[PDB]
Amino acid sequence: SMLRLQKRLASSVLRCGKKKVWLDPNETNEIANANSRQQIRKLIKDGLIIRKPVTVHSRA
Amino acid sequence: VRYSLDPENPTKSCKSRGSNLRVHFKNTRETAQAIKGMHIRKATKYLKDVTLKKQCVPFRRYNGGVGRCAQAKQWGWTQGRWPKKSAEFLLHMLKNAESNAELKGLDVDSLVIEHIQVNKAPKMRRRTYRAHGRINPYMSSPCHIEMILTEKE
Amino acid sequence: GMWRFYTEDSPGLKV
Amino acid sequence: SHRKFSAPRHGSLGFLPRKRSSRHRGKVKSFPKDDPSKPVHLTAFLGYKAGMTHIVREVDRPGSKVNKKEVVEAVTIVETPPMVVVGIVGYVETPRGLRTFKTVFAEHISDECKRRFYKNWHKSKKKAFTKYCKKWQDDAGKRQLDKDFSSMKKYCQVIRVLAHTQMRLLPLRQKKAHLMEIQVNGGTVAEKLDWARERLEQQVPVSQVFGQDEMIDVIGVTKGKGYKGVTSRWHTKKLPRKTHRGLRKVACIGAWHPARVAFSVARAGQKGYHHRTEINKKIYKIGQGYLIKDGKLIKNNASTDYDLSDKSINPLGGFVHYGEVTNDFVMLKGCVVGTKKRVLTLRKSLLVQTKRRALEKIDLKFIDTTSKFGHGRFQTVEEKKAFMGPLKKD
Amino acid sequence: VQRLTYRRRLSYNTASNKTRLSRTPGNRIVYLYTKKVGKAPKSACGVCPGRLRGVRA
RNA sequence: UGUUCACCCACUAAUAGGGAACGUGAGCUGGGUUUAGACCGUCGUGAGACAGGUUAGUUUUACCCUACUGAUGAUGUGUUGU
RNA sequence: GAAUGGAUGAACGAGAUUCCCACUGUCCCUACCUACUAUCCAGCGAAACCACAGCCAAGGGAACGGGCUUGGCGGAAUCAG
RNA sequence: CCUCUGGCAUGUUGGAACAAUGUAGGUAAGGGAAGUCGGCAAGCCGGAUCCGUAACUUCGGGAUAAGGAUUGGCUCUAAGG
RNA sequence: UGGAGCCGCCGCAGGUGCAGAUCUUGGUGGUAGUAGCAAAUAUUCAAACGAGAACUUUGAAGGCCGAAGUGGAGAAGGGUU
Ligand SMILES: [Mg+2]
Ligand SMILES: [Mg+2]
Ligand SMILES: [Mg+2]
Ligand SMILES: [Mg+2]
Ligand SMILES: [Mg+2]
Ligand SMILES: [Mg+2]
Ligand SMILES: [Mg+2]
Ligand SMILES: [Mg+2]
Ligand SMILES: [Mg+2]
Ligand SMILES: [Mg+2]
Ligand SMILES: [Mg+2]
Ligand SMILES: [Mg+2]
Ligand SMILES: [Mg+2]
Ligand SMILES: [Mg+2]
Ligand SMILES: [Mg+2]
Ligand SMILES: [Mg+2]
Ligand SMILES: [Mg+2]
Ligand SMILES: [Mg+2]
Ligand SMILES: [Mg+2]
Ligand SMILES: [Mg+2]
Ligand SMILES: [Mg+2]
Ligand SMILES: [Mg+2]
Ligand SMILES: [Mg+2]
Ligand SMILES: [Mg+2]
Ligand SMILES: [Mg+2]
Ligand SMILES: [Mg+2]
Ligand SMILES: [Mg+2]
Ligand SMILES: [Mg+2]
Ligand SMILES: [Mg+2]
Ligand SMILES: [Mg+2]
Ligand SMILES: [Zn+2]
Repeated sequence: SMLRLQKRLASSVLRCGKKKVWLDPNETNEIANANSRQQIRKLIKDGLIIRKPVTVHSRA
Repeated sequence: VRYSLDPENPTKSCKSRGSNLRVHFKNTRETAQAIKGMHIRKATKYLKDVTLKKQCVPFRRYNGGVGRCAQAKQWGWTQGRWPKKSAEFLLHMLKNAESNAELKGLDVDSLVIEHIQVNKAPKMRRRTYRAHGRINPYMSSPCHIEMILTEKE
Repeated sequence: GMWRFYTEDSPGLKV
Repeated sequence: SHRKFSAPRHGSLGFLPRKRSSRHRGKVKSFPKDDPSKPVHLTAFLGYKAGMTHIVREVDRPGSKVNKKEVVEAVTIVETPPMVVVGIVGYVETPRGLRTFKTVFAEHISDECKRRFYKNWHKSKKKAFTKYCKKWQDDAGKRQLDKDFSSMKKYCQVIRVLAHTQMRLLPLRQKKAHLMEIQVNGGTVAEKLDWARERLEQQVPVSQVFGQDEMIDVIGVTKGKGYKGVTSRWHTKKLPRKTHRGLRKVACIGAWHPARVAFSVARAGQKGYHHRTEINKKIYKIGQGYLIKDGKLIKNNASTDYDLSDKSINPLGGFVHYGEVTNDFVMLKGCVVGTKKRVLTLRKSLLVQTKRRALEKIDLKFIDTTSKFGHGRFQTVEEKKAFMGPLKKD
Repeated sequence: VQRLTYRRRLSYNTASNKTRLSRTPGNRIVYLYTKKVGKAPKSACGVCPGRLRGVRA
């Protein structure tokens, strides 16, 4: 429905951008009733919200 | 309330109006003239064509700058447009008239849109900022619409 | 009202 | 004050309302005067601009620096399959003008032709001339026809034949054949009318109408170029770089005091798709179409007495934005009006032609057939195959 | 690269607002504000230009 | 040469003369006149002046009517096409 | 015309001129291409200006008329310019 | 000029066309300032290395004066701690 | 139509009669569905929510800002944004 709050918090929990936050688009409803962080920290451990890897910039 | 032009036989004539609607008076006016005197089941069809640009609404009076279109030849006119909001609003009005005819107990598919009338409604206003620190109006011109169907078949 | 002309433009100048 | 430095004016006033031509097929505005003495003939034909190419020829104007020298010369091909006469039509002289008096149509008329009478054919039931053709098979109708011709024989002066193209035979997209009135010029009206009556429902090829090395006048609509500014449409001066409100304009429309802009001032509008009547286009070569006796005779087109190959006037990869000229064609010197595929009215000259250039007999020595669709370098495919040899697609 | 911010409301780089980098246990570079450099006392005699020995500057 | 005007070169068949709000700035340009800055000369006690010279100096608006250019259309002919 | 400074003068100048070399669509003489507009549509939506208005020729007239006189004439509604 | 970290949704809208005028970019045969008040505008020039550098001069400059040549990729060699 | 006061005659009294004042205050037209919503490259596909999606959100792709940032923090000013 609307996951701008979740994406903000997620990023503050991860200590990444929110470029890097990934929310599973299948399991949206679960994410939408996450409101607090530590609800979000639970979701991170389950693998619904994830930190994406860095965009590779080779030096080679 | 009192409508302008009360019907000939109220027994078998349904009514509707919509006051103070945010719809361009001029556009609405013209699409109401096009629709006037149709059979209701034609009229709904026509307005839906106007929504999809399969039939136009000729702009006869308020026609300044309005473009020409092939679709207007039907009407015997060169100007024409596809005012989508105006259709959308007096599709709802028809819907409500059809509702009322059904409530009154009239043959819905005998109803000819006998009388329809778009009147100017009191203007809204918001402002537009212009060159050299002037502030002009940028006003909406909304309308009241009102209409009368009648069993004729 | 509209700006129109500058103060030292003085449109229809006929000295 | 007077204009300082004189210059002649831009564009002609003898060509204006520079507007979009109401017709598409160019009208023969005036057919030649029938001297009732020489034998009957059609005056005009109706062709299609297929394209352009070179020619080469020895030239025979004594005195010139180009006498007995080979020159090259641009030509238009005009694919002109034979015309079917479907009607005749009598005109009567009046002080008002030249009233049309009686139109007799033929019995059978092709769908090529019928097409023209409807704006939509797909939709129509194709009922045109249905009740008309009934007339040709009964006593009352056949008697009514015979009286109508006899009335035309009595009262009419000018007789034009209604002919139409054989759209069937062209590579074009359209099937809707062009009709056209063509003036019969020749002997007495009766003799003229009997000839047309004989030609009804019959083909009329080009070579009947025109001969070779004949000056003709091409009549057609110009290649249309939309709305165009005054600098394109009238070739006025461009104003210099600095001009604040644009420079592809005319600066002074008009003086103050005839306080109206004149019709003689240059304004922007429709450029092209005008009706135009060019004159003195010499037919270099009337060509024969493809035909069969056992196999194809493709040679008879672009082969000459000095080349003797097996070419067609079709260049490699066809004429561009057109097709294969399979039918009989004329070959005019120079350009002609209009775009490719454009229907084109040819008309015998309005003019007694007795100039040294207008009586020159043309023997072509070489017709170029190299591709136009890019810089072509081989005349024919068989020549290319020899030069290149085998390719990987073998 | 980890860019960083001042830790106080004093934005302007001043004599007061001198800093240094420090990596923490948390594995982040952070600013610590530095104390000013103290000077050893000069001699009363007023001719010997060097500053005194055996005194914490 | 800001010039109109003028003169000279060159070509030409000829390099005739004029008008249109000294045609034509919501067509341009702004070189010149003709604001404000400044320089020189002459004049003025002076502020300042100079059909005396010099240099630097904002060129607005059209979507209204008409006109013209092109573009759809209009009344008539029963309708429609040719 | 002489510190109301005269005469000079390297270096410097978004200062004022003149010529030459190079270079060029400045021009002969214009053409084509691209983007954003203008264009048409949906939605939204101002202003200035406005005696009435809005086809001309000539006349006379406050001595250059849309209106008056005498002639020419006049055909809905509009679009881009 | 291109990229990662981080950040945005093209700056108060969209769609369909690709006319004239424009605004902003380009390119032009042959000529080369004939254009114009006036080379305005644009174009030439441009980096580095190696040569080479006039008048005049306050002897500092002028000076990147002017005018030339070279420049890529690859495989080696030599020289510097 | 409206729903609570008003007039004739004789006298008296006046802040007593509007077309104008580039009049004052308020309202409404034509212009006009017109000018316009063109600075800074850019969007596309799917799903979700939802009465309703060109614009919200999630995912995927393509792009830009390109550490003198369209990033991360403050000062003044704002004052709950
Ligand atoms: Mg504004
Ligand atoms: Mg302001
Ligand atoms: Mg003259
Ligand atoms: Mg300018
Ligand atoms: Mg070609
Ligand atoms: Mg302090
Ligand atoms: Mg004048
Ligand atoms: Mg003017
Ligand atoms: Mg001007
Ligand atoms: Mg000046
Ligand atoms: Mg001055
Ligand atoms: Mg417009
Ligand atoms: Mg003196
Ligand atoms: Mg002096
Ligand atoms: Mg007037
Ligand atoms: Mg953009
Ligand atoms: Mg956007
Ligand atoms: Mg913004
Ligand atoms: Mg060139
Ligand atoms: Mg000149
Ligand atoms: Mg010159
Ligand atoms: Mg320059
Ligand atoms: Mg020098
Ligand atoms: Mg009461
Ligand atoms: Mg009182
Ligand atoms: Mg009043
Ligand atoms: Mg618009
Ligand atoms: Mg960039
Ligand atoms: Mg922040
Ligand atoms: Mg910031
Ligand atoms: Zn001491």
